[PDB]
Amino acid sequence: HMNPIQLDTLLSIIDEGSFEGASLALSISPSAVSQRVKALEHHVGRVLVSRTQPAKATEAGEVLVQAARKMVLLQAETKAQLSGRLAEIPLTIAINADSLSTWFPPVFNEVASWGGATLTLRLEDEAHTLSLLRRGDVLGAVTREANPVAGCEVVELGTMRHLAIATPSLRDAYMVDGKLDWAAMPVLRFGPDRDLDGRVDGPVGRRRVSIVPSAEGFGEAIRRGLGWGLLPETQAAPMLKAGEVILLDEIPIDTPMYWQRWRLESRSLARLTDAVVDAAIEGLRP
Amino acid sequence: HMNPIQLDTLLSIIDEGSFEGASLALSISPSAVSQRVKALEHHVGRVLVSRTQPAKATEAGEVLVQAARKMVLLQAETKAQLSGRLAEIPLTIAINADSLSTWFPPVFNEVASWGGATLTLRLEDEAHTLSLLRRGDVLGAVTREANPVAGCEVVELGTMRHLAIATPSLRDAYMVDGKLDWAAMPVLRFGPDRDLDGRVDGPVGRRRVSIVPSAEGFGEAIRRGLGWGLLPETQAAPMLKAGEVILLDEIPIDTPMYWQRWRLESRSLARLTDAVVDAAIEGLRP
Repeated sequence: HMNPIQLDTLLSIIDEGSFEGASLALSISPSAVSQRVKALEHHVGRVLVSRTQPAKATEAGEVLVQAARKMVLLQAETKAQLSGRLAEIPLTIAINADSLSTWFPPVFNEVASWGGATLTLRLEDEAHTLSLLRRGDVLGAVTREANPVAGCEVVELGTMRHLAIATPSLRDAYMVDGKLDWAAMPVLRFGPDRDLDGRVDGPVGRRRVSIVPSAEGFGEAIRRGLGWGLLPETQAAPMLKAGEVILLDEIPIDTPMYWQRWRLESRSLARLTDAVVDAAIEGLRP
Repeated sequence: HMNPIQLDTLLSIIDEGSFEGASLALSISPSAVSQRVKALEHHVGRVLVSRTQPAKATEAGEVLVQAARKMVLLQAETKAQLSGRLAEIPLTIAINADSLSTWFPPVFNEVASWGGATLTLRLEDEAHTLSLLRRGDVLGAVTREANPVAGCEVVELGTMRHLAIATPSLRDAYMVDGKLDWAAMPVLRFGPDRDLDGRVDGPVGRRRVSIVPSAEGFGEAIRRGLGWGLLPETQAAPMLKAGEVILLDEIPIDTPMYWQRWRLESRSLARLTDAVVDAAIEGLRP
């Protein structure tokens, strides 16, 4: 079995940033910190934390750290139950901009109605999102990844549909001899050539790109002719209804979405999951 | 936090039905059971279990029992998660290009024969190699450094010998009055003036340098006359045997080599070390 005192020490090293920080935080000698790490590492057979500052968990160490933060969540829920007061637990979530700007906001209502829980939303790309989940820096995440990261369970939420849209004037500007010049048409991007697959055959030259790093500004730039773009049908629907933009393409792009959460008998985590799933049921496709 | 040992004792009392049942189940005295319960109760401020039989949890005690069963499930799942992640995680080594291109590859055979083990090799100069070891970013390292870095143990692997070689034509091209113009002779380098020490006396002029950042391409450039260079005798032996290059110099340069690994009771690391030592025995000089 794994010594829970030693797990606490590893977590303290990480939370405090160094071995000395864990020493001061835990009121134990530096030798005790070192001895506890040595023992835990010898139990696992791997180095668990970097000897630099700020202290970082290794790949093997991330497992234990994630586990330690799970135990912290159980302890808080337990203390809250005995206490006779609403839990007041901070929930940290990784989410993508497209989910946050379309179907997710109804979750805010649900969380608000609880005791005094708080949300910390992190907007992350796919790779960092999974890393946050792995090391325990978030307890849940909305993601395109279907395979569960270690320590987590996965739930399918439904499918997000993107439409290829542009203003009629912009499309007409890049019509050439009755054929649309996809490569030459300025395009919108959320940040710094897959999007032309099956739209252009030969090699694609350089492309004109505008970058607008917010879901709503991204939609506004498309809406206003700065470029075409792939926009979630939820965002695009009103512009299409208003005739502000048109479909460049009858072929939608569908992206399955998943909710990944710590595997833990957590009543907060169960509750948050229900809220997210219910929102995705109401706002995503089968 | 609540002492998890005490939570186990409370859980055992309920699961076993009496204080004496928890005693035998836990291999502790009835006094030890009582001490833990009383301690847990005063930490909480509530009576947790009846001292009658069968033991019944109070309202607060039902909470801690529920929590204890949650923590038991987490502990078992964590142990299973770590075990599976360790299998997936590659052992990380820092090595220099000269070892990787000569005596090291036989290590691959040994690792391949294990379960489904993986290696991550990092090609590093001497300085970054030792820092990677120090900080825990690699578990082992091939190094010229003989003194053990903190957290690691050292083993001598043997000696690497370098030869100064060139094509016959290149040497003859820079023979003048029977004396070789070392400074004027183009040289090969692995990347961006020690190498002429004991070959030229006074201050050295400019030098003609080609850079080829691969061990094998480095050898090819020498083999093909682009410049002379210091080449591991392992690599140079075939070219010398074929008469493609010659020795510019009977003075070899010998560099003792060492294997440094983190001190950990790991059978994985022990196996890797043995494989490395054995490969070094076959491809380095005593």
